[PDB]
Amino acid sequence: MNLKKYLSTAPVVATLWLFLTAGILIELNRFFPDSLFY
Amino acid sequence: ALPFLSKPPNLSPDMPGYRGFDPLRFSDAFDVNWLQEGEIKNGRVAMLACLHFFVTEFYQFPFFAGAPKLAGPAHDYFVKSGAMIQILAFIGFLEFLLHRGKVLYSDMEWKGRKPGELGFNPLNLPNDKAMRDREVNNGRLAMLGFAGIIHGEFLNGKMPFEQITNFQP
Amino acid sequence: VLTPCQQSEAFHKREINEVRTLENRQANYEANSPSYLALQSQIDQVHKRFDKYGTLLCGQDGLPHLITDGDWRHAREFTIPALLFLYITGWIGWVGRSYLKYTKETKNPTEQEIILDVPMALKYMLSGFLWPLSAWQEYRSGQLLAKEDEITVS
Amino acid sequence: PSMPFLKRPSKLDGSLPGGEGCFDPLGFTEVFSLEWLREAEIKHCRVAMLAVLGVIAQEFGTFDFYNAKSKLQLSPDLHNQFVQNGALQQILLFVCAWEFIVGLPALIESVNGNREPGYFGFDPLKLGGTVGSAQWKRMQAGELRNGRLAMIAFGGFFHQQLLTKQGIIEQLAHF
Amino acid sequence: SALYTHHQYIAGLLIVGAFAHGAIFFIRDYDPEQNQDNVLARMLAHKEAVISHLSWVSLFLGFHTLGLYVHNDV
Amino acid sequence: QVKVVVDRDVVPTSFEKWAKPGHFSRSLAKGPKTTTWIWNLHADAHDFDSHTSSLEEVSRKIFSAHFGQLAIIFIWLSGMYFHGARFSNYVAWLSNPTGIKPSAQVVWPIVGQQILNADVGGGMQGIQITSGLFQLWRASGIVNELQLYVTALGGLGMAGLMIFAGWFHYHKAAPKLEWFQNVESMLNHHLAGLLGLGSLSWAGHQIHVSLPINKLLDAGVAPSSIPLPHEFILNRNLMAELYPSFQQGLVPFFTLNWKQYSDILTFKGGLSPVTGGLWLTDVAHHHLAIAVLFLVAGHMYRTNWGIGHSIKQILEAHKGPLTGEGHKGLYEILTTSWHANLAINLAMLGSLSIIVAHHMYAMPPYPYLATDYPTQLSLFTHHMWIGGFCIVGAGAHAAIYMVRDYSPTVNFNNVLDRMIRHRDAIISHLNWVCIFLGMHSFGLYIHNDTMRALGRAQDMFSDTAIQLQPVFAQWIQQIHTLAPGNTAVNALATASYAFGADTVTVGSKIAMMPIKLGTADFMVHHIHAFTIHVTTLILLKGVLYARNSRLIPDKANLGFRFPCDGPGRGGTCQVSAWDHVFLGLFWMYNALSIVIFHFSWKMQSDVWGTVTSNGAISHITGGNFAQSAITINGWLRDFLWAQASQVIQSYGSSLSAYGLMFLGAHFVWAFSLMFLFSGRGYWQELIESIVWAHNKLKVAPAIAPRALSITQGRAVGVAHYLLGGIATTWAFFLARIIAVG
Ligand code: CLA
Ligand code: CLA
Ligand code: CLA
Ligand code: CLA
Ligand SMILES: CC1=C(/C=C/C(C)=C/C=C/C(C)=C/C=C/C=C(C)/C=C/C=C(C)/C=C/C2=C[C@H](C)[C@H](O)CC2(C)C)C(C)(C)C[C@@H](O)C1
Ligand SMILES: CC1=C(/C=C/C(C)=C/C=C/C(C)=C/C=C/C=C(C)/C=C/C=C(C)/C=C/C2=C(C)CCCC2(C)C)C(C)(C)CCC1
Ligand SMILES: CC1=C(C/C=C(\C)CCC[C@H](C)CCC[C@H](C)CCCC(C)C)C(=O)c2ccccc2C1=O
Repeated sequence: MNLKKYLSTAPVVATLWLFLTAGILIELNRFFPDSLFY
Repeated sequence: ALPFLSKPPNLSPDMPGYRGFDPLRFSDAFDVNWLQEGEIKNGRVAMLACLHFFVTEFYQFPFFAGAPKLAGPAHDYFVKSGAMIQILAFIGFLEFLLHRGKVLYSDMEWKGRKPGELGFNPLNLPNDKAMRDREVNNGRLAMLGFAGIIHGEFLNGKMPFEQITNFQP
Repeated sequence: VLTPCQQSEAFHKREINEVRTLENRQANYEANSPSYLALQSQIDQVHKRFDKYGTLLCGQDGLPHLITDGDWRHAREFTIPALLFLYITGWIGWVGRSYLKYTKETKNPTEQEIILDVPMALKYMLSGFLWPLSAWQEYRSGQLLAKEDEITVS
Repeated sequence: PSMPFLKRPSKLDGSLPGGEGCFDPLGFTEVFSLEWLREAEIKHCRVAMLAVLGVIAQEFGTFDFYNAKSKLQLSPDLHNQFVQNGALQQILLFVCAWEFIVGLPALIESVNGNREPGYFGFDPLKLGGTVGSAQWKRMQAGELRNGRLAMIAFGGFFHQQLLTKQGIIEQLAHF
Repeated sequence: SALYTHHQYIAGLLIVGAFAHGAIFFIRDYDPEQNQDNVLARMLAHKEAVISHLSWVSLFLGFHTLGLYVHNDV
Repeated sequence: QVKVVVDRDVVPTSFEKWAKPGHFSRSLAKGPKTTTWIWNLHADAHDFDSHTSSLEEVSRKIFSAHFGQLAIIFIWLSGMYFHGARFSNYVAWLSNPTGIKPSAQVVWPIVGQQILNADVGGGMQGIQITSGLFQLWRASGIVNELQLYVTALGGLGMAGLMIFAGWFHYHKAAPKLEWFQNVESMLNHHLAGLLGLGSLSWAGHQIHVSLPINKLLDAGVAPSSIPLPHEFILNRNLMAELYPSFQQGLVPFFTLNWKQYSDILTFKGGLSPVTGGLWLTDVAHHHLAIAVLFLVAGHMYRTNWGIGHSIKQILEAHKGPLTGEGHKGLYEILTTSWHANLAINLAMLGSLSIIVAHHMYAMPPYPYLATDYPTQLSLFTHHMWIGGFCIVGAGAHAAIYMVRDYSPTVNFNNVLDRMIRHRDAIISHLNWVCIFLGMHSFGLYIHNDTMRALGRAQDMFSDTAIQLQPVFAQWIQQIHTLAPGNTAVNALATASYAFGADTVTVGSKIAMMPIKLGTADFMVHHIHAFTIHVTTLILLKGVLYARNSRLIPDKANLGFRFPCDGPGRGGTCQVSAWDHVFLGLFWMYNALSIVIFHFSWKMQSDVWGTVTSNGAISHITGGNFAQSAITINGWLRDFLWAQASQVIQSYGSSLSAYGLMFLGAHFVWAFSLMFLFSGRGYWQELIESIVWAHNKLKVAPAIAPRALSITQGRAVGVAHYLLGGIATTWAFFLARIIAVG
């Protein structure tokens, strides 16, 4: 019940989100490596 | 509906398409009416999209394409051919008139009891009855098998329609 | 002088140098080694890496330079990721502004920035997509800016 | 004591389906809150019954088209004949649906204490699917005991390898 | 190579003198009643926008030199 | 008396208080009206002696937090055994250790960073280990990957026992204070149970695992014909061939015919010239000596049976006349406050870690450890820096005891506060010793610097010039040359080859060479005496002036982390007992930076390197110390400039990550300085001038954006000065010696 309220705090959301955008960049740089165009 | 007592979320049972199913409680925190309108709109545009993957037969090839039943880089074929930007313009010219508030969670246009805009119904034999209840399933099945077409283009890659008779890997 | 990059000679010398120099590590392993397969995929990631720079401008160094004039012959270098990037941080800036002008009027605004209302947070996270004509329609409404806020002496 | 054992009279349990008694000799139900352990017991017993019927039913010799088994363990031939078909990946992935989709909030019903932590509904039976008092408890004890004997009996069905290296049918053809 | 570096370090010293005596002017020498809503009093009015935008361009160049040198160096 | 009194079901284990950040402090659960609430959320997160004065609740919190620390350590060691199992070339390294460079971590193939995968042999590449785990495992006798997977699995199992342990000891069985202040039993079980049975059972491992296995590897057998360690205990016939003393069983042990165990256990010393490490016969015999000697040592504390001491009747009997009261009071000091115990245990733990560093360069205890020099280097270096920081924590937590938990009633005329009665005479003579050693440790370098710069090299302090041959170190070093025949009578070789006989060459690589100490090494030792006395000056000034200085006569009222008092007294910035710890961290970086720069350059000139035929000698720098350590141009040229050549030219190669951890660690170093020099009275209204630019656009943050506080704003300057400055030397060291060793 209050566990999601812990998962709504500043650092936990910042790691579940920057982990996600970091995953967007790392998974988007294995699939499309050396992207200097566009 | 879902048997292990996990079913009193933020949702409502009289909502159309209801069969009592939110295990991961996405109805919490995500504006159940907006999730409903996203389900309806995803079902209708996936419905038309798998209707394109149904009417990929020889009919209606008017002078521009000449590439029958490709389903993969046909998207790239009309990125190359142009006028795919233009259909974003036309759809934009629809979505000025359709929703009229057009912002995703900020200021959802909830006025007319149903996620359906302006009453696009020129035939108008049914109104917003329990036909709504049988629209959503005809979207939901139109979602999943739509994926089942494109994944048939992904790893099978053979043909959309030519899995059904006796054709198995 | 900005030569077109596909025919610069010293550029192709960097091709020979990195393929062959990376191939000097390939002279250690057998044909079925996973390391050797990784250097097969790596040599693929060098020839593709250099053939996909065919429309840049590598000058006298053989190193692909850029252009930031918006010449429209080099718009794919800078101005297209410029518009793309300003869209992404106009998204982020608009989401942050809309979320703060939500939680400025709540019960406990101090608690709202520690513990994000993931309901209303992931409301605005997505809802800030059409921020050019949402900031342009809030700016005409006299709501984007402010007036008579805090200041020091004079 | 309440246990039919040495001594620990009703440490925390005593009304659970132990028809022969509540066993509990070691301090787990001392501090583990017992609902977690009950969901784990029932889930392990279901999957172990599936395991032992898997081993026996495969040892009755059935393949669509594969190699000779000679075993239902020892990963390359059996298991990585199946993985290199690209085949077990989905039979893991649908269970990766099942546990995260209908087992995780089910486990949240095993958080609050409002479940009777087995109970994924699921009685497709007429004349014998009693959800009430008698047959639910005395049949849930049947799932429980046959699942426990499935756990140990699957333990022996794994561990007959060193002096055997053969099938368990071939173990029945040996003494 | 010594004359250039000489006049550049002396150049920076004398700019920093110009601003240091700028702050001495605004403390021990400034009268905003003879400078009633003057150009100087206007400067002290919008000094918040001045410092916010200097901090903006300095932040932008500091993420776009150091970003590109650490990019090129990685 | 002694008994176990434990509260059960103390704290509920709900997630409810996770939703209240800052639940723990009643001074902090107000909610953030400023951003300084954020950072004070973390600096007060382990002020366990500042949540509530009730020592029971504090002591439950800490003793349960220890299991969290051991949980992270078992996750870490299980990580090392699994990275040794799955990812490493350890099975390939075990074939030929002198050729294959050790590597575990195999970098994921994304853009470029696959070039960090160094082709270290073993048919598999990856970034090279310098932690020396493989040398610990060959000494352990780990043969194939299965024991690394199993020991990693047991590492996770012990990590689960520590998580469930600390959970079990804060919440649903947590002890009373009467359990905690049972210190005769705590020593009585750590001296005997932890350390005693640890060394005894480890002697069991070394005798029944490592001695047969590292006899078979000393013979050169590949790890396939080696049987399991396991398979040596099922029958003695696999060990009676290796050591015939196993045939007699334990009968010569219980008949005290311990001459018969000369095969298993001996006193040789030196180094095994095949493996380059210690003789594991000596090491197993050694752990039996710690075993019997610590198990004897445990039983000096009376607990229940009226047999043994108490600490009280020991300390009260040392009532010497120059102290007057004697140690009357310290058993009430050290059994009520935890910061005092943390000061002692951190001081002795850190100094033990330095002792660990020295005893690992000069007596390399693992096989093939001194043949791969980076693992030889960095295991010296790393145990220096935790060997350093843990001393400053002493100077922290001896200060905190003087601020928080000091009490003049219990502490009246004893050995403690009679120091504080003459703390001016303490700090004044530390002050004199610091200036005397500074002149006579660094003025010699300015002197030889000028005399070499003025051309008059006859007037230097070189070998050829005015010599300053360290008389005492050469003399007692010669006593250690004359050890194994004269005084260590039953020895065979010396205590080390850093003292005595000819060097040890293992695979054309120099294990240990007799270190000569002449007239440059002298002056570096007076550096070390100097920069040890300065940190002792700051960290005794931070404890004796922790509470009531003659400048500020109430620091106990102000606290420990107060920044200052104000501009009065002409300014009292940076005056607290915390601030001396702030300075002791910089001088820690100094003192250990020149300890390791003394190490990594004298042992590239006088020990390490390779050998050729006919016993010829070739160091890495080639004897370039005693002619060049005497100046600073020789120091900065010949070491910090010349040894950079294998760090700076590392781009395009596999060392290039160090070339990234060399530049960026300069960055962070200089990025520290912004926090050190400036202050929050600038940054606060620079920030508030930016808060104007947010109030204009209604992007005003609800948590009000203050600048950092003063003690934070300097603490972050230390914590970047040390990460930046330490990681420069880290990447410089490992980028230097991997390119050679
Ligand atoms: C709520 C999001 C938000 C928005 C819209 C802005 C907007 C602005 N900031 Mg900024 N800022 C933010 C957060 C934000 N800031 C945070 C969190 C910090 C602390 C790191 C700063 C620190 C900061 C400084 C120091 C300065 C600005 C300045 C500015 C202005 C110039 C644009 C610029 O360079 O940005 C600057 C951007 C950064 C420094 C980094 C980006 C900030 C974060 C990481 C991105 C936003 C994500 C945010 C956390 C999302 C929260 C909402 C979400 C959880 C729902 C502009 C009005 C400058 C100014 O006054 O110019 C007029 C200036 O000098 N900002
Ligand atoms: C290496 C040394 C160093 C660096 C990098 C800086 C950098 C900066 N100083 Mg500065 N300063 C320094 C030394 C340094 N200083 C010293 C010695 C002094 C004398 C005390 C000052 C005095 C000073 C003043 C008086 C002022 C500054 C200001 C600034 C900022 C200028 C705006 C800008 O370029 O933003 C660009 C930002 C950067 C260059 C930051 C670096 C980017 C980082 C490393 C990336 C983010 C973190 C990264 C992801 C790593 C994560 C860490 C990990 C633990 C997770 C910038 C942060 C001014 C300011 O606030 O401007 C707005 C200002 O008024 N400085
Ligand atoms: C002979 C028995 C014994 C042993 C082996 C230990 C061992 C230890 N104690 Mg300990 N202790 C003991 C008796 C013992 N204690 C008694 C009798 C008291 C009361 C006076 C205490 C009070 C005490 C305190 C207050 C603290 C410790 C701490 C520690 C740990 C130090 C960290 C370390 O060395 O890491 C090396 C780690 C290991 C060698 C792992 C050893 C773990 C195995 C499983 C042995 C543990 C035995 C355990 C006591 C059995 C519990 C019995 C229970 C089931 C009935 C270490 C695990 C400190 C700590 O970190 O807390 C955990 C700490 O703060 N002890
Ligand atoms: C390179 C920079 C530098 C230097 C030289 C010093 C030097 C010193 N610090 Mg120090 N310090 C420094 C940086 C430096 N610090 C930094 C960065 C910090 C930040 C944390 C500190 C923090 C610090 C603390 C906290 C303390 C010191 C103390 C001391 C003194 C120790 C006693 C000693 O060595 O006397 C010998 C002097 C020298 C070695 C300096 C060179 C003098 C030469 C050898 C002889 C004189 C030259 C010449 C003949 C002069 C006459 C000619 C001229 C008049 C024309 C010493 C003067 C301690 C102190 O004040 O009292 C002991 C003390 O408590 N320092
Ligand atoms: C129940 C559920 C479903 C059913 C789901 C499944 C199909 C139910 C079936 C469950 C079976 C799998 C239960 C398994 C029980 C345990 C097995 C039988 C173990 C047997 C081992 C015994 C024989 C001992 C074996 C010694 C093991 C030892 C190692 C030596 O080698 C010797 C040897 C072989 C004697 C429906 C759909 C059918 C109906 C629904 O209403 C609900
Ligand atoms: C190229 C060219 C050109 C251009 C140029 C220009 C013109 C430029 C501009 C620029 C400039 C010309 C600028 C200026 C600069 C200056 C400065 C540098 C200033 C600043 C100031 C100072 C530094 C100080 C300040 C102050 C204060 C603070 C206070 C009081 C006031 C005062 C002002 C004193 C021309 C046109 C000629 C022509 C052609 C060529
Ligand atoms: C720069 C500086 C500051 C300013 C430092 C600012 C206030 C902190 C900047 C770092 C914070 C953490 C940035 C906040 C970003 C948030 C984490 C949210 C961003 C989103 C993601 C990164 C999560 C001081 O407050 C200070 C105080 C005393 C002496 C010197 C100094 C000093 O030199």
